[PDB]
Amino acid sequence: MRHGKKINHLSRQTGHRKAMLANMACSLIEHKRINTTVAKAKALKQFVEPLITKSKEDTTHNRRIVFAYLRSKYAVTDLFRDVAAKVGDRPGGYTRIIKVGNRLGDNADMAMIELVDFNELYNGG
Amino acid sequence: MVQQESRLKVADNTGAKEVLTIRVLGGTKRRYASVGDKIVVSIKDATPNGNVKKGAVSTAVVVRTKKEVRRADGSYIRFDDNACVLLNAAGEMRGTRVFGPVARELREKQFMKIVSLAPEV
Amino acid sequence: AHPKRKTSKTRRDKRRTHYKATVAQIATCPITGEAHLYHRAYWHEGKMYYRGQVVIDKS
Amino acid sequence: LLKFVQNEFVAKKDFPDFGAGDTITVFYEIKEGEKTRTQFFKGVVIQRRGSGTTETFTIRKMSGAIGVERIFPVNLPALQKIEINKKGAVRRARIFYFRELTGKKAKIKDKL
Amino acid sequence: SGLIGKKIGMTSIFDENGKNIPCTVIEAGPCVVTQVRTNEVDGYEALQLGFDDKNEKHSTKAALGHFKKAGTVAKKKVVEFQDFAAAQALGDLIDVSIFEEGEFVDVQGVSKGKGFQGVVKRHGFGGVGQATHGQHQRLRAPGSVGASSYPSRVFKGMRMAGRMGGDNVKVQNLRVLKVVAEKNLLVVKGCIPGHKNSYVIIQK
Amino acid sequence: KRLSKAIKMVKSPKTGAYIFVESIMAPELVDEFLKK
RNA sequence: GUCCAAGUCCGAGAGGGAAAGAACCCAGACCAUCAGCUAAGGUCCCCAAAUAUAUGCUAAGUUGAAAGAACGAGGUUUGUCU
RNA sequence: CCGACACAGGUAGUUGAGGAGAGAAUCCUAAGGUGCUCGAGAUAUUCAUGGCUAAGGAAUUAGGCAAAAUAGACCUGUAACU
RNA sequence: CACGAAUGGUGUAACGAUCUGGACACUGUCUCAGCCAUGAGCUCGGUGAAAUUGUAGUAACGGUGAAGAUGCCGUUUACCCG
RNA sequence: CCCAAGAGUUCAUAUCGACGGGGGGGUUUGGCACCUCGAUGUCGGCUCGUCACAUCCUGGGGCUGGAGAAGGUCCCAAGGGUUGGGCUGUUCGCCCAUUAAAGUGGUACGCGAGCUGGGUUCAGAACGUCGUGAGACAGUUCGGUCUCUAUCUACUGCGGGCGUUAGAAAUUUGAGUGGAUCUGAUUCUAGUACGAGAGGACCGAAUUGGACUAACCUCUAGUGUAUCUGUUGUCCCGCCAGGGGCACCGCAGAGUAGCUACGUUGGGAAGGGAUAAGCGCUGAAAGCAUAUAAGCGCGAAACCCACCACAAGAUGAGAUUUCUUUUAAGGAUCGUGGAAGAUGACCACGUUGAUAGGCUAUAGAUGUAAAGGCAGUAAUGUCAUAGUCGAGUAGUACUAAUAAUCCG
Repeated sequence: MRHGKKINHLSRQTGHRKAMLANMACSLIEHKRINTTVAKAKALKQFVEPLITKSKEDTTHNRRIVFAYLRSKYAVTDLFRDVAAKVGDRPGGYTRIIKVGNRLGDNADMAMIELVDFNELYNGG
Repeated sequence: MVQQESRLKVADNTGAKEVLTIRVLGGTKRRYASVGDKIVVSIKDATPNGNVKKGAVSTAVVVRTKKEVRRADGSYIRFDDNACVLLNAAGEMRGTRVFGPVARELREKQFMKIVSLAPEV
Repeated sequence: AHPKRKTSKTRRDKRRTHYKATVAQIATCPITGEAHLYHRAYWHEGKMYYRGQVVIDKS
Repeated sequence: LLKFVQNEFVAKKDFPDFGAGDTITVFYEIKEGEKTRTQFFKGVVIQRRGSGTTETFTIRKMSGAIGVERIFPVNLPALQKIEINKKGAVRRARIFYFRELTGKKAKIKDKL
Repeated sequence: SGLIGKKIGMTSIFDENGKNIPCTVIEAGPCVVTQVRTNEVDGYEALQLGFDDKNEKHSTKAALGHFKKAGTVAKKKVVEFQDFAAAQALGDLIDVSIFEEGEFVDVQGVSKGKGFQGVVKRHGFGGVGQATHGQHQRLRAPGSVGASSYPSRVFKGMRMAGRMGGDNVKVQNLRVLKVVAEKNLLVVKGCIPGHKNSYVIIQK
Repeated sequence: KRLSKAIKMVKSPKTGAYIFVESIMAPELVDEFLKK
């Protein structure tokens, strides 16, 4: 019974899961679009939305708070320099997820998790 | 919540310090005995001067429990030690003093003799 | 435990009736005509079309 | 609505603001054999647990050498005129260590 | 003599004479009589009540035509009650007023599902033995399921592990406390099967 | 107080004889159980 | 159950009957036939043939398969004496 | 290398660092070497290895089996018996 | 019934992964089980065995029977496949 | 069960009953050796139950050497219940404390492809005794491997196909099946009836518990590897400050949602029919008598209803309202999620959308963040009820739910 457990362990320990979620965010920040599985992308979305939300105000406290999550100054500076300037005043949902088929080794459903404000060719409708 | 093989502290001047529970009276397969319930105990300390001997079998009532017990009004009482007061062959207390406070639930069960000579209720 | 009787070619054929495969939900886009999985993107020619628009232009 | 039931079917009190660490005295309305009398309980507030109209608070005292703890719902029709003697000066929300701790040194810290 | 409600939550109030009482809020909205089944065309006297209105998009043409012979339109919960108190025709509404202060009701609801549960959590079996005195792998095993060559079969009705789940349960005479009619409240005393925002059948 | 047993006879339609139907009621409610 | 004696059967034996039974009752199978007569046992239906005839008993569903006691009783039919 | 295997086993000797430490114990790291040749979802029953449990504290069981409890340095003190 | 003095008799400080009885502390051993994490298990993609096997479209009851019936007799029950 | 010498103050049958006799059952010890030695695993205990009544309690009566209360005996009755420990491997048995009671038995002395191996029949060693000896004991003591991935049937759950005579969306009747049937204490009746006193009721009416069971998380309590805070060792972010990794979640203090009990609420209530033992009306056979032969009135936790759940594959496949009458009604694939769930299935939504996330607020958890100023020599305290989180709630399309298709 998991009547309310709104968190995906991703078949990993409590430390490995957070390490992977912090390692994927740096990649999604330095390259504005990465290719993952569907569940990992859906978890990365919920992990990275509040960070980009906090990044909309450059304070010495918010910088350290985001650093405590990202654990890399190279991603902290690249999130606070241009990602925050290009997001602007969006209400929410700074990322999009698009399925691109299945893999070959284990037949896993793939996804193309991307930033909304960095893709100028796709709108949705 | 006091059951068989439970050690209690005797709170009166009858001449006992520690006691051991043998039975929880009041029905078949009765599990526990909160404040106000009758139990069968066996004395195990028997202070030197004393009025009771070590190894005797008597009956007692639970006066203080460490388990939080609920009232009808929605309040709770929780003491810090499991205590009991010995009783006569009939429904009467043997002794003339009670140490420490008692529970008010010991008043709805007609234990006026025990409740009328305690420091606090 | 161990089977007491050899499974007949009738009893083992009546059991392999739910062992069939499942045809995927294939759709077609009325932009480039290429077929794809429903609710999935596809690479046509150096690009990625999803819902009539272009997501990636790697040409 | 649950919020409509809560603030309409339970009479709210007017007790002062206290929390963990405070020393208070609660006057309730003990009933007896066809006669009701007020009784006071003076002790340190250990914790305050709840959200609204169902919240309770636990208060502990030492009746001689035996510790006595009591849990009171705040909106009890018997609670009357809660008084406050000391105040706070703690570092927790629930001071549970105060139960397994006695003596002259672990009474309370004063608030400045 | 019958209504449909929705379980809102659970709280605790105090009686007018001291003691605390746990209570459950049932937003028993105004139900509408949909179809009156008589003893001449069907074979028994009863009437259907609809509770929560739907849209014109999710509803079926059959349901639209069925509720067009009535007042309000296709409902989310339609349930048939029997043996009412006042003879009423189609299109009538019953908000909350059928209950009083101090009466008893027989709320019925669908419990919440636990899924596939073992015998220990489903039926109440206890272990096979101790935890360390030689216990190998049967800490939560059922044990035996029958006797030897007589009868050489497992009796029907043997309590085993299966989907515990949630079925329909009645609560057998919960006492009504508040029957506020402006905002449909129906505050009763006791528990109610099912999660929050779940439909319940309150039989008077 | 004290209840009152009211035993009244009736012509049962299942046979045609005179049966007996008693019921414990209030001492002042036996008049409404004998007229029916 | 076991050990002898006088027979029969199974053993080494098909077929019919008792609902199904190696021995109980009838009866000793060279084949083929969409022919007839009978044995044991049966003729309301399952299931071939009598809801056949004449006389009396049973009220217990006794009984319609096999198999029961010491001891009770104002159940009933019938013969003699009295 | 020896074990049928690209096998959780066995295989003499030399060098074998830092912080805290008596220590080659123990925890984290140097130089160096690896991620152990099937993965992805989901987070039933159940098993294996682990964590925490209100009140009681051996009432369990053939049996305190297994767990828990004491554990370091420096001082005070330490019985019958021999 | 049926110990007994170098196939040694009687005691004995220290010792024992020895056997037996009792006490304190401690605890899920138990009253009485409850919650959580990973591996296995469950679903999907790849590779892919073995023990076992007279043929099988493989029910229950009462009975019979080489004396304890899925396969025989009578009755009852049961849509086909996982 | 039959006869009844007696015993019972006298009186065989209130109660017991010798000397003798007639049967039922197959739970003990036996008799036989009929299936199994190309294996039917044996005692005790645990879990799970199920059946018979030859009934321990609760239920209804007859007699009494039954004044009342407590008794004795017999009859009807199987719905539910029928405790925990000390000793012993024990079954059994004795004892301790309760209870309304602590039933007798069967199912391979139920159940080892369900568990343990404490006892017994493996190999080691020792004692008593027998034998010259190797060795043995219905003599005792210490130690000593319990194998297997479920094919068929039997159960507990969940699905797909087809059929119900054109097809769908809903609501239901009920041929039936399953579940629960427990009971104590106190008060009034009433210290009344009865009894010389002591003692002490029938019937009826209320209050409150024990065990069992179902639901739920408002309260209490547990967990809560989401979350918050304190702290230890070492490494890393170039350094200070501040953080992160690992050390059982490093340890320690709390903890929302969820799941649970140790918590809360409810239930076994009431009312019918035919009855068993048994109690009566009228009345003959048999001018009397007789509860029976005709006909009637009562009579139990047993049976059929009744309470709850399921139920038209009930092939005997039911009924009603509405819609469409063949690519129509409608269903499905796929996607966003769940209070649903192993997988199927179920439920809400799919742009004429609030289904999930984000964002804006908040219930709430933790406990006063970072940077700076002030006080001291410093550790530290204060400005500073703030920071972080928010599994819940509400509002907003910012992100994802296509512009396909299939069956009909």
